[PDB]
Amino acid sequence: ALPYFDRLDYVSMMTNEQVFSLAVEKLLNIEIPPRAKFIRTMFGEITRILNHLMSVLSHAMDVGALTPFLWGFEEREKLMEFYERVSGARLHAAYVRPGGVHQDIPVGLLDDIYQWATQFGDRIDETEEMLTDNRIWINRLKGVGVVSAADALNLSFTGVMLRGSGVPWDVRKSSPYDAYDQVEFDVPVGINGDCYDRYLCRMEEFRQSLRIIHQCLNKMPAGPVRYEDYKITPPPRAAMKENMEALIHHFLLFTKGYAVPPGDTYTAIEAPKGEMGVYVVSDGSERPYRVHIRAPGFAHLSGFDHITRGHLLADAVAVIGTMDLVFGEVDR
Amino acid sequence: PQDMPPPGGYEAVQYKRNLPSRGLFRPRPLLAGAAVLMLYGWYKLVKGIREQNELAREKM
Amino acid sequence: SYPTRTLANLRKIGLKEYFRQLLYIGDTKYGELVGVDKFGNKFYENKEELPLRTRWVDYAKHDYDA
Amino acid sequence: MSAMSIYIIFVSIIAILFLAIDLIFAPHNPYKEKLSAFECGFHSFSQSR
Amino acid sequence: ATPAGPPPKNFRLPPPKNWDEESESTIDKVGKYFLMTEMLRGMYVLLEQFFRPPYTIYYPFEKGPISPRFRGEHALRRYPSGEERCIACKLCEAVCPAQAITIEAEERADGSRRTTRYDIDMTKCIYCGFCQESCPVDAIVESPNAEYATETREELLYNKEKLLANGDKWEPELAAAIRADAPYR
Amino acid sequence: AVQPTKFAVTVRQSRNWADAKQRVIAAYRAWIRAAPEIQTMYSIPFPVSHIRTRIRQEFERHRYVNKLNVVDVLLQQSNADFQETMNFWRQQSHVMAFFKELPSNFITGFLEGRN
Amino acid sequence: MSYSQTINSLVEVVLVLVPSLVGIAYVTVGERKTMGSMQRRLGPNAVGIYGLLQAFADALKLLLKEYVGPTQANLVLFFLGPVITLIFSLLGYAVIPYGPGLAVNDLSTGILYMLAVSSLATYGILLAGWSANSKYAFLGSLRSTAQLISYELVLSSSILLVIMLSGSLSLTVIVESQRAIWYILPLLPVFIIFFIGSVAETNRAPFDLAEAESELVSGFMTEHAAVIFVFFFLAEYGSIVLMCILTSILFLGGYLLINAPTVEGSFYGLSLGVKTSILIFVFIWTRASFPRIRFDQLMSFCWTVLLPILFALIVLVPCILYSFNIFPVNISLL
Amino acid sequence: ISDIHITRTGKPLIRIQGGRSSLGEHTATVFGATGQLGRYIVNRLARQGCTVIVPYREEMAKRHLKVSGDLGRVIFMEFDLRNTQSIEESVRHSDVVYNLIGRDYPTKNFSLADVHIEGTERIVEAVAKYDVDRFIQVSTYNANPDSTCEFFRTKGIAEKVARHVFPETTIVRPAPMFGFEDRLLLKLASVTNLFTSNHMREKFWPVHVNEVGEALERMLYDDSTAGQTFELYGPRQYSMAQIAELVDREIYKKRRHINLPKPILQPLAELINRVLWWDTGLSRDQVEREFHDQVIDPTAKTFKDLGMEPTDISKWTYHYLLPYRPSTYYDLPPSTE
Amino acid sequence: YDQMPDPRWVISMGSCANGGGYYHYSYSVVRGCDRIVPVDVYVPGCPPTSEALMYGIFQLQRKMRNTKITRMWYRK
Amino acid sequence: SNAVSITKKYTVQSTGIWERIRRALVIDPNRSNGVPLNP
Ligand SMILES: NC(=O)C1=CN([C@@H]2O[C@H](COP(=O)(O)OP(=O)(O)OC[C@H]3O[C@@H](n4cnc5c(N)ncnc54)[C@H](OP(=O)(O)O)[C@@H]3O)[C@@H](O)[C@H]2O)C=CC1
Ligand SMILES: *P(=O)(O)OCC(C)(C)[C@H](O)C(=O)NCCC(=O)NCCSC(=O)CCCCCCCCCCCCC
Ligand code: SF4
Ligand code: SF4
Repeated sequence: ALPYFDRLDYVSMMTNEQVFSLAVEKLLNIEIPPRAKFIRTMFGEITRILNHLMSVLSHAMDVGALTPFLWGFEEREKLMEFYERVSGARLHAAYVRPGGVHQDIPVGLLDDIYQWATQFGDRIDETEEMLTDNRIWINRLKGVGVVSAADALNLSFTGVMLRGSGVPWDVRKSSPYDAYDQVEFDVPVGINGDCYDRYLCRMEEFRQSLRIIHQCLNKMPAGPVRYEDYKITPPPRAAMKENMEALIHHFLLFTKGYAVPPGDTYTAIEAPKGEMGVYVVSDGSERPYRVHIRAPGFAHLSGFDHITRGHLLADAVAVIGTMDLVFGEVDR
Repeated sequence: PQDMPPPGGYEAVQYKRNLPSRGLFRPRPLLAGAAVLMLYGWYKLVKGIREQNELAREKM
Repeated sequence: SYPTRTLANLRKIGLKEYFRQLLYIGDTKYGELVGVDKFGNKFYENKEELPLRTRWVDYAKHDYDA
Repeated sequence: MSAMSIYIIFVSIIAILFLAIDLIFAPHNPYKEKLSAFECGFHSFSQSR
Repeated sequence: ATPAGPPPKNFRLPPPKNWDEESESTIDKVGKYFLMTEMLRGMYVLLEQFFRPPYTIYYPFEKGPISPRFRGEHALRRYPSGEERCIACKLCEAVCPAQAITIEAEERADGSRRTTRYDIDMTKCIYCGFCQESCPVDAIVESPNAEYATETREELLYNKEKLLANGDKWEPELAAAIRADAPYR
Repeated sequence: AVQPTKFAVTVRQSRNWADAKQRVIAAYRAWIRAAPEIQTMYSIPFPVSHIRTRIRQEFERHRYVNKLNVVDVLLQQSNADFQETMNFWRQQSHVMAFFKELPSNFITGFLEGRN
Repeated sequence: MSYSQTINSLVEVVLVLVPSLVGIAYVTVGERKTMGSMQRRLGPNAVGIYGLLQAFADALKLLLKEYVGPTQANLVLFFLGPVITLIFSLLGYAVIPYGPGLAVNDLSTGILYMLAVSSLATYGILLAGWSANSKYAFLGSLRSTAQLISYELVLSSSILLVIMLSGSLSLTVIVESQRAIWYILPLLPVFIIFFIGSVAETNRAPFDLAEAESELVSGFMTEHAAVIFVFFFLAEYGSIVLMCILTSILFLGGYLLINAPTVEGSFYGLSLGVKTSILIFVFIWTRASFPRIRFDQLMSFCWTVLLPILFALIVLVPCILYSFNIFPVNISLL
Repeated sequence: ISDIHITRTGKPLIRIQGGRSSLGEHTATVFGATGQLGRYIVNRLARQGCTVIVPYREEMAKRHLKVSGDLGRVIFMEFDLRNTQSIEESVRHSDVVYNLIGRDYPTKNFSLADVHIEGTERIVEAVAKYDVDRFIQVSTYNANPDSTCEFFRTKGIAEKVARHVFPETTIVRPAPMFGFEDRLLLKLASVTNLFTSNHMREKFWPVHVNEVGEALERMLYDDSTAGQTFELYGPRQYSMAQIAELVDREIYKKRRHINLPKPILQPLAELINRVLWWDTGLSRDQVEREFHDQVIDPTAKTFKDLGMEPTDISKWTYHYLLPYRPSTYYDLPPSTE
Repeated sequence: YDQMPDPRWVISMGSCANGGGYYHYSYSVVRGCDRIVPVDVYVPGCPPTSEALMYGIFQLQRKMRNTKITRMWYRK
Repeated sequence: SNAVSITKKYTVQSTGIWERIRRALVIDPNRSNGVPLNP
């Protein structure tokens, strides 16, 4: 079922994988190793930058600005190499799995991520250079799609849709998961709850994600990337071809699967589009009894008529892009 | 060995907002230089029309 | 391409090849041969090129296919 | 005859020659769904008149 | 909204500034308004992009970069003797998330456990690599090949004859990818 | 909140059987009143008599229901199917999927294969 | 004269239309290659050497593409509007001086002729959009009408400030008058305003409201296919160049330099084209730099910012002329 | 109709009935299927899980047919009439061969005699050569070897050639056809069809093309239809004037025609057909058919012999002519006058 | 698709549009877009790489380049 | 300003006169062009 989560918010694959991997790990009552937690937080923020490049610059394209979209898609084209180097896919990695990550990062990856990191600040500034002070950008977004703080909570808004309204709320600050409680980052919060503040909060998260990524590169520990229990995670191919208990466990994990102790859970993470959650019900068997995905954009598109009725047709275009919808997660 | 950071760690990157005000786009020099172009242009225009009206007197 | 590069590459390869390259690659590339396929395809490398452009192929067939 | 009068003629013959080519050398296969209004793929109320 | 406990220090915004409290000069404010100043900066930033190298590669003469782990089209592989490596355990058929693999096996004429049918519906596959992950003997692999687009969907229903032919053709990369990627598996 | 759409009806329970009795008549009336309007919306080439015949048969299949809580689910479905049809959210293929334009004996069924 | 009247008229029209229609094809490739450079791309480089046959493949592809006449569309008007827009856009090239009086018509009132021809061609956009009887084309046509209620007064106001200096209304005389100084120096605010209106006049970005692709699908041209679409594209890109020529005529000295007649006449032609090509670049640079404005805001910008400033210049500028004794003689001289 | 079909050669066909994933067990070849009729027979055979070989000439005009059937069901073969091998390669795996190849007007490489006689000759000779069970050749109405209209004569001689070579031929004679993309109702609603020799007063019994594709499907299952001759005509007789009256009532347009004297129009029509590359509707013989009248030849089976009752053209005018109503009258209900 | 003028082509990109892909056994998914529209070239992958799609567009243009239009009429 | 030097940013550099030209005519000479280093 894990590749299904790659295809919900399909610009934020490894983050979708994480919320499903953290729900199963909670029902498995296992503690994934420190190197996996640092890989998942670093690729969690590489994913956040990838989403924001698609989200913010698709939104600017709708308002009429074409050039920032082209610049930012070279950067994301750069970052899908990091995906395609640790997994074998540019988009649907299937990398983050309950128990850690599928394989370990290759021996040249951390240096190339740091090399990209030394120039990504300039990328944020040149897209900052065409929109933040542009008077046509300001008059297309300032005062548009305004939602109050008390209504944003009542509308099930999360993420920038909520933080735009002045509420300090981050799921990685309030319920730390993986290695987030081991890093420093700031939380962008707007004050007017409009498309302009939401744009300023997302352009700040570019800088905060790049700040987190640097700390992960510095604090990357050694050790396994898979929980060291072959009853849960697949054994190394060497061990499976060398030892009997490794072969039996490899055979059972790929035919039956592992059994998840019975129960249910709601697990939520700060996805690039908001609180992404999953409600997983467990039989005690090897197949989930119920998997429900709580998609941030489902909760956001529902409040569309609340914030848009009374604006013009162009202002509706402005509000679709600030609300950052991907319909793989909306429809599921 | 696994893929590790270098001994002392990587050096810091640039992430803080950096949009430094350049004198090419300041509203005082642009207004002033506009006024010089606009005042010189009217100077030549006064010379031109005065000459053309005199050229018109000769043709008539 | 840019004038310093295009004239420098044009000087190296000759006018006849320059027009052949404007017909298939549409670029003006110079590099050293690295080998030949079983199909006749020719491969060149030049590390003094823009990233992901240091390796390229001269396709043997006119109706070239990847 | 004057340049203006021929100028008007040539621009009109160009508007005709381009139009005539498309009216002759292009396939013309009109059917019900090809000839419907565009509404992003769903038919809606016809209320533009 | 805000955290329970003492309210955040200085969370309340300062009182609004009046028109005559904004400490910008009229000459600057009016100059910026009429001279379109911030948008001239944006125009200039495009100019220096105009004089930067482009990012473009000339596909297909140049190809973008792919890793040893890259997942392309499927191939069945052989041992150095030409014997098929596939032994019909059916593990990949079981683990498939899209049920794209159909396998039928028997004892071969010489008593060997070998497949009689081996089909991959390439229009059902999700290209996750789970099937090559599970193989006990490195038989099913995904090639580094992505350029195999076809005229019909029948051309995308691979039988054992097509998949062995793929391994017979692509073995040098399949071996070099496994060599480069095996220690991490 | 967000506005309910044009034919949106709040979901409420039937008070008594008299309530349900009057609602079902209101729903049947509203459907057969709209059959001329369905025909030109969906370019139905059949006449409106056939459309109203089908409305009657849909109501007739729930004729013999003596449970308030089953009727109210049924009054819910018709309200949503009416709202869906009148706002032109569904299209011609959906409306024509609703018009169908089993063997009648054992021996007929036997000879052709089961049916 | 030496040869026939009809032949002289014939070859002069050809020398104007044919090189302009070639020039229109290259502005379309040049814009695609210029934005790409600003976008770290290449632009067309595979349809002809360096991509120099791209516009012709686009043109030829459409003239061989099937036309559709929608059932809900008023069809005679569905074809009449693009034909009006194309003919009346291309007519504006009949008064351009490529040298002193080197125009197909050296009319005494060629500035009013250009206002009449541009206004008539926008009416084709309005008609074609309405005729389609589809929502997005209907919304496209209404924006084009709002847009002309926005920029037409702005251009007519702006040009009247140039006529106060020139005193002529003839395109050659205005250029001849600029041998004293280019009108972009004394009329610098007017040059910015006229350029802004010209971008709005051409429905170019940031004012691409009638054909906006991110708000309407293609606006007025959404039901239009094959040759009808191509008529609207040649009209738009021919309007861009014409407005860049006119801006060069009125503010940048026109053809003024920055066998023997042929060598001299060439320098005028290059000089006009160089200044036009720079302004063509500024259009493409402008589409690449800015977001689209909102149509409510364009109307308010022209009507509460631009026009109030232009009316005050219309008062101020003749007051400077009478004060310095610089009213131009309105006789024929230059 | 059953789960077992037994063919003339005696092979059994154990069928699973419904859907495009099932087993119809029949391998058909449909020559001339990219025309107007050909899709309805191909959709009927394909959507019940039968393998259909579709011999084609132009690649892009065959493409709508593949949607009819599942993967591997509709097989395209590229053929020519004067390429006997491609004809033989196309019918030799088959238990039924439909011959729907015809053309109203002569072409620079095919006369009406060349496409009807010789084309049928090759197709039937291959049917005989590989011993194909069934051969449903589609002729025209009024087909007669003694006719003087080239269309009605040449399609009348191919009828006799087919029987002389393969006596079990099911000969099918449809009337002028109406339907979607028909050259009957869509021409009367068009604006090019302005010229005319008679006053649109020739009569015929128009038949729905949908009911003719169904009729051809039933002839495959009713084996007793072999060696027979079928005239497939509609329930009423109309003139071109009565049909054109219905079209005007439906599109709300009141079309008009220019009548010409046949000694004048016929020579011109033979020039337009010889000087234009597209189907112009005008040719010397199409003018000659224009002056002829349909006769239902008795001793010929009918729709009733398939147990089918055709519907009248009037019931179908709204469905097929609505794309041609002007916007003002488009939202109106069907005429049903 | 019907509203797209001739000549027209369809590229099916991806396992879902090819044969329904990972959602082939779903109650709401068409098992391949070629149950709906005719398809000229099929690109494999989920997702096909940017270059794989370019390879399928190069197949379609190679099919255009071998498409006989005016010589087709000359055969009929 | 919170800019790090161009000389640490792991991108292809200008050199010689074109370095002098570019530092004369850009908005920030410490901004990188985004083109990675082949070695
Ligand atoms: N439709 C009617 O009103 C009536 C029809 N009929 C007969 O019914 C049959 C089917 O009718 P309909 O579908 O409407 O007819 P169409 O003309 O639409 O189709 C005729 C078919 O014959 C093929 N064909 C024609 N000439 C040749 C040739 N020289 N070589 C190869 N193939 C050729 C065409 O292929 P391609 O498209 O590639 O050219 C096409 O598929 C025809 O035989 C027709 O004469 C008889 C009476 C009335
Ligand atoms: P009289 O005392 O005989 O009263 C008759 C009724 C019917 C009220 C019964 O006596 C009665 O009370 N029976 C129980 C209630 C009942 O019949 N059904 C519950 C009503 S809901 C229902 O029947 C829904 C039917 C389907 C939806 C509506 C029909 C239209 C469907 C779509 C039409 C075409 C669209 C394209
Ligand atoms: S898992 Fe590998 S060895 Fe086993 S049956 Fe499948 S392909 Fe053969
Ligand atoms: S990679 Fe393809 S064949 Fe292998 S398990 Fe995944 S979907 Fe099945």
